[PDB]
Amino acid sequence: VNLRTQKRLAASVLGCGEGKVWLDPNEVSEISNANSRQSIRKLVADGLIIKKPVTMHSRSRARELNLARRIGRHRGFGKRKGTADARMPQQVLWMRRQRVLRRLLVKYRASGKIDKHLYHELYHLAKGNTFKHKRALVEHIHRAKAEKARERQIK
Amino acid sequence: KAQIKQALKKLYDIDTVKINTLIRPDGTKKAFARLTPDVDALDIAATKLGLV
Amino acid sequence: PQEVSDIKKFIEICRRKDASSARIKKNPKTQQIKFKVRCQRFLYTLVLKDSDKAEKLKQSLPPNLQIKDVPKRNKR
Amino acid sequence: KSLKNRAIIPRKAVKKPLSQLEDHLDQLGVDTEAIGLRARAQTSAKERLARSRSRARSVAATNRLQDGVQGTT
Amino acid sequence: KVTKKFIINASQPASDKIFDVSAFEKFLNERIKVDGRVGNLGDVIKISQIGDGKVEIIAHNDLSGRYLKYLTKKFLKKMQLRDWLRVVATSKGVYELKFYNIVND
Amino acid sequence: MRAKWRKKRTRRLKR
Amino acid sequence: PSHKTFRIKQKLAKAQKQNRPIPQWIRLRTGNTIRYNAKRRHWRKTRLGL
RNA sequence: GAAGCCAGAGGAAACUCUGGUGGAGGCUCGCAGCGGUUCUGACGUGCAAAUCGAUCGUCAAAUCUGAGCAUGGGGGCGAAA
RNA sequence: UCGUGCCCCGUGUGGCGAAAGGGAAGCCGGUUAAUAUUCCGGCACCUGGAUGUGGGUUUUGCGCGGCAACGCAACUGAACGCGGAGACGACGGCGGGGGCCCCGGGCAGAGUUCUCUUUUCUUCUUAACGGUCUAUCACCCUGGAAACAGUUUGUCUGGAGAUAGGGUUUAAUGGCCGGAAGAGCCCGACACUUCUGUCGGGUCCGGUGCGCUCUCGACGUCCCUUGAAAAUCCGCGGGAGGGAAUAAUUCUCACGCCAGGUCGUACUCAUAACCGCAGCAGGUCCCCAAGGUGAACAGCCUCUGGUUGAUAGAACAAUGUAGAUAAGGGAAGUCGGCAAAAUAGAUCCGUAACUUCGGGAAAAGGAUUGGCUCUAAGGGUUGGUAACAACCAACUUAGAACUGGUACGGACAGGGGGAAUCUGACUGUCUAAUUAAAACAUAGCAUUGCG
Repeated sequence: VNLRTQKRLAASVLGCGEGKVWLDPNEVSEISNANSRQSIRKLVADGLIIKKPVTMHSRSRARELNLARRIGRHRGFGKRKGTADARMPQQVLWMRRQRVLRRLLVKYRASGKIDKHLYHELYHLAKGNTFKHKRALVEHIHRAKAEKARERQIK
Repeated sequence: KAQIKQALKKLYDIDTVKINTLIRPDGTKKAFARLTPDVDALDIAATKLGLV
Repeated sequence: PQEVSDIKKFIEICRRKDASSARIKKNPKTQQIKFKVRCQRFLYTLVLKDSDKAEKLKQSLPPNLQIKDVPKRNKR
Repeated sequence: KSLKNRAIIPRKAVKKPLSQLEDHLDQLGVDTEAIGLRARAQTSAKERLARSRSRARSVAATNRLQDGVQGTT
Repeated sequence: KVTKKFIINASQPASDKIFDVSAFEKFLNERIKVDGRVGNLGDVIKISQIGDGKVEIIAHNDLSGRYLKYLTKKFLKKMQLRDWLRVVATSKGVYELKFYNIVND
Repeated sequence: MRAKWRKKRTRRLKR
Repeated sequence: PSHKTFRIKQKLAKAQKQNRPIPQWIRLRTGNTIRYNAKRRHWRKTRLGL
């Protein structure tokens, strides 16, 4: 009783690997008499041939590890294998900061809080690395507006 | 294929919609001639081709 | 495949000589009905909302153009 | 359970043994003969061409090794 | 507010007195958890019995039929009927308990 | 366009 | 290869038709000296040399 | 971390300094690939008429590589043994 | 009638040569024991040839509109010319799109269930071909800008016309629609000696990104290196001819008719289908490339998919091969520290002589690294001191307390370092099968011959 052909045909019919095909060991004679794909489909319908479910692979532990690192665990100096630039590129950080600062300057110019000359000056300062972040840029804008208002009041 | 369809028409009064051809591994040629829907391949094989 | 958005254009396509078959697809989950006519080059379809205009158009097709409602399962 | 190397076959794909079901329900204490599992438990040219196809698949048409001699001796 | 009806029909094992409907209702009462910790049935979740081995659950929150099937399988595992009883969604929001297929021997 | 297609058109006219 | 010339395929066709043992009625002829096919070829024994 | 570029502090200017940006180099560590330094290495009628293990050189190029073609022995080809 | 004659152009006049170059056109589902982008079903496309209908143009003969970029279903075009496509390097970052990976909810199914786990896992798909609305660059109109402005991660653009406002367009693997749910997939209930199936339900809605892969686009760098050709196709210049109302039409518009020949197509592509004398641990050109740890297609473990094949059983002597440990001393061993051990990731402090000023340099020498609970910082969208509200989002960085300890880059992974001398400038190359080197080559230098 050889069922290599039957296992290959059942794998082709069920659309799975040959390691996922289950042949009923109590009807090996009936499976042997099944010699075509139609007979294989009839045995699948009758339940003599079953596709086994997939071997278990869970991502649970990866999910609690992701949540723990999101909270801030497993981030110490003994958990790092790459350089600081390798984990987080400072060029990428500078690109994100420049895009944030330019977006804020464009929004302020569109809203009308600053004019074109102050916009150009702050654009070149942000390019020349005067501002670390958006809060610093907003504080400098407010301080420049306040000193301009003081100069206008003096004049 | 053009010669094959003429040969079939002259021999068995067979009209074919299309003909596929292959060359077998032993060196001969095998031809699959698909008939018109108005004729029956079972009837033709039973009467003329003798293939029962 | 082509979609026609005009009833009279679908009627003229049905009166065209090349039209060999017409069929009706009823979608109840969407509430629509599709009239599909098979010409030589293109399959022309008209989409309608479910109404009595579908049966009026069914009457409006020529009787020589044979029409079928599609089954639930496309058995061979 | 052997979930490390393989998945468990679903229970709906395996027929349950009658005596094993009766035994488990008998440990559970229900009156099996009273509740009745016995009834619930389960146990022409076309013809000529079909015969020709069956014969063609079963027996080879010719035997070039042994078609030259006919007597059994 | 939205209202959801779930039916758990154990008519055949209840008539066979294999599955205890009152014990299953109790199991639902101290196993259904609302807002992350148990004992929040309140007015949101209502479990009652009609008869003929049927339990109805009224849900005003997003209580799922998958969760009710999960709790039914947990109760079957507790009462050692997991290998012999099966929960099948025969209809929309209706889960039937039934025997697995049996062969004579 | 191409000479073959133009020849086809003028042959259609000639026929 | 799968890509093959018609001449090559014709010669492999002749090789396939030549790959056979002798008929058994050859051995019972009177004065027969042939006992086996002495030019039999196998795909893993000797090459066709094409 | 080279040119180029931005900002700030000076300097009459030229330029000086600082912080950035940038991403060059027959640059470098190193995986594949390519090669073949060392071992009282394995093997020595071997798996092998040159193989196997660890280790080592190189790795953005004078890098590796296929197919088609060219050069044919008193010849070719040779970063030259 | 034509097979006979008359002209016109004449500079030029062959073939072979790539299953990885250029190139006309096919996708999906199903089917066999073995073939399938080839068979079957559905739905298309290309080329060549004829030939009608509808529509278009025309008595202002060979269209109309928009200032323009240009648009529209058509919208004459011979000789002779012009142009484009074919048709093109390597590398670097950035942006868009498809696919893959990750997260959440919902339906159905499966598993776990001592306890816990509203739980973990699986299906949730949409091809070619078309319609329609959009998509960087670029171009057009108004206007004339220094108190220079716009703007990229990267400094370019602008009186040779910027910002701004309004548009036109190359480009889809983008949204919707047709194809097309009737398919495929998942689940359930009956029938079922076979023959064989039959009937229901669903196939949904979101998010995220220095992620992987492919492709497209705008940039930038390098060259004493500038990174194929031809077949084929198209537009233009030109105006030769042909052209209307017994209607005409030489319309690149839509629909309609016919045909598409020959040859290959199985299988392996390798620890058994090739070569090596073999079913030989060797050699042999490519495409796809999941999850976790981690900087990482490193090493280790797992999913899909494949194997469990390489003579077996018993015992544990010497000597071996491979892997290890060893008190005290620490090279006393040996020709010779051969071999092994020792160092190693990341953060921080710090780093000498010499030097062609570029390096040396990871010089050297030191301080730290687990787990848990927290804090702080770094953002996006929408909405008239908005310096405010609402909603949403993921990864880094710093600081603090507590706590286990023999050890915290807990396995894996992974520089020993320094003082000198000779030597070749360096990167590179060679004696396939005993020598990789002060050998060869190299840049630089010099000389010679030749108008």
